[PDB]
Amino acid sequence: SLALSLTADQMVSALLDAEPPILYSEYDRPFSEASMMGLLTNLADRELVHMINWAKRVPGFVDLTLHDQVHLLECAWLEILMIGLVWRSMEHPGKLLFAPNLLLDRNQGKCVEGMVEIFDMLLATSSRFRMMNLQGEEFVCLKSIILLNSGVYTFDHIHRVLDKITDTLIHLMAKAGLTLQQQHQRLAQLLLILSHIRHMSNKGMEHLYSMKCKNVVPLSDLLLEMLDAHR
Amino acid sequence: SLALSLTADQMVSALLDAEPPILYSEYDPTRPFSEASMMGLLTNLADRELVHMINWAKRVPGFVDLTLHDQVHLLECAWLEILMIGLVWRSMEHPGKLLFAPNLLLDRNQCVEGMVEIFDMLLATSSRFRMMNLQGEEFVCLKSIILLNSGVYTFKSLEEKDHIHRVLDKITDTLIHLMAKAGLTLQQQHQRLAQLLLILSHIRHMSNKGMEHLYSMKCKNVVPLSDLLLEMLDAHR
Amino acid sequence: HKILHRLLQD
Amino acid sequence: HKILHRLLQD
Ligand SMILES: C[C@]12CC[C@@H]3c4ccc(O)cc4CC[C@H]3[C@@H]1C/C(=C\c1ccccc1)C2=O
Ligand SMILES: C[C@]12CC[C@@H]3c4ccc(O)cc4CC[C@H]3[C@@H]1C/C(=C\c1ccccc1)C2=O
Repeated sequence: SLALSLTADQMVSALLDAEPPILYSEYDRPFSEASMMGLLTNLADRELVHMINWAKRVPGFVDLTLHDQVHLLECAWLEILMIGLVWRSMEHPGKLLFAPNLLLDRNQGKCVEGMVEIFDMLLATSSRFRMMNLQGEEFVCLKSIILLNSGVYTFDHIHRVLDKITDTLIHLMAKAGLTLQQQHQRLAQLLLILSHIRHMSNKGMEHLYSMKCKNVVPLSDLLLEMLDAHR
Repeated sequence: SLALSLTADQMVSALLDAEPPILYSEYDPTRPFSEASMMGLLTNLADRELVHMINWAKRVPGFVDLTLHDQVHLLECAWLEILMIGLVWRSMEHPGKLLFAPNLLLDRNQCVEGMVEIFDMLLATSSRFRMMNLQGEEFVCLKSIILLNSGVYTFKSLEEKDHIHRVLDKITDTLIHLMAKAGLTLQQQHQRLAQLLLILSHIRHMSNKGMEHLYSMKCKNVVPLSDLLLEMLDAHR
Repeated sequence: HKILHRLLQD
Repeated sequence: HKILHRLLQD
């Protein structure tokens, strides 16, 4: 497997290059709350397509069986969207940057029943990243980790790759000048945030199901099949 | 504000001394098994463990320094996570089996409904710990991390949040301290540290599913749920 | 008020 | 079968 033979710099560069683009929402005001769920789900559906091409570019992911790739993406796709959302919301405190033309605040969450809670949690994660001064290089490592880790205990190469990324994360902190103590502390802080992103994703799937069962908000077959995988 | 003044070894011994006991179930190999009765055994056990967990939480360094309201929130978020990691820890030397209690050891031919996926996930976690050769000293660290971490991002004067993070950092130090003491290289320590914390994501995931099933069990109104369990469950909804 | 509250308070 | 299968192969 080519992944394990990469240096830390080579790992980073390969991950930055694989970064999916920032998509835009549909244009045109106050949000209905089926208008808003439409926009979001439509955005999530188009992002999923780019996520699948990003995933194939994550070192070591191509070395997996198609079925193992399917499983990891099905398990982690909402987490991966969320950490993306949280990431590009960093420089917008109090705001969630779903798209450059779709910046939402907690207030607009109330439109959808039980959307305020995730808004708060997502906002919490964002400010946390902000106050941690999360670098883009650390972010792409964290997002890769989610992809490989989240579905792994629902199935050995993967763990070797996970170590590789850990090596890269530590390598990135040492270069930033952090002391030894500060390095493992920051590593720990980052990885603990992944438990919360997992938590947010699980609450997320719950609402998607009940939104599907209502059939008021249009969901793409792709989104539906991703949703089905969690049941 | 003691917790921040403890050396790594004093941290460990303190945590080791606070360890709750292994309780017994009321399992009778006389009595014929059923989905309802077996589930009642598990929820009964869980309820009794909860009482010990609450008093174990008070002995976790830094925890008592928190407001009562914050203590309540942290336990409500983390209790099932803590039960689950306790389960998979004492199940380590029983490959393919989950030691809920010394007299209740399940291979997950149990059967009962909707619980298959987890015995598998709990077994995977348990076996994972076994391959890593997790130590008791590392275990009590992980458990304390879950207590303080699982509820931190749903909890404004904010320095209770900072104090908790300061305690978490201190526990991170204690984990590395142990791994270095075990002869691991620097690279090895970071890797092991990461591997351990990533498993906490799966435990979070298992717990989330846990609360889901517990809700359905409540609404199906067959398996008896204690008042404390129902209150914790209401906390999550 | 909560059981968890009282036990913790004890 | 699965949309995800097609997208991963393309
Ligand atoms: C899944 C989601 C809609 C799509 C959202 C999304 C879209 C694009 C993107 O880049 C990121 C995200 C993150 C959040 C996703 C929404 C979560 C959600 C419902 C929900 C409700 C309560 C609690 C958590 C999630 C939803 O309904
Ligand atoms: C909550 C649980 C019953 C109690 C179990 C338990 C009891 C004692 C203990 O020390 C640990 C545990 C951990 C697992 C607990 C069971 C989880 C569960 C249902 C369930 C179903 C699917 C997925 C996750 C959880 C259950 O119904």
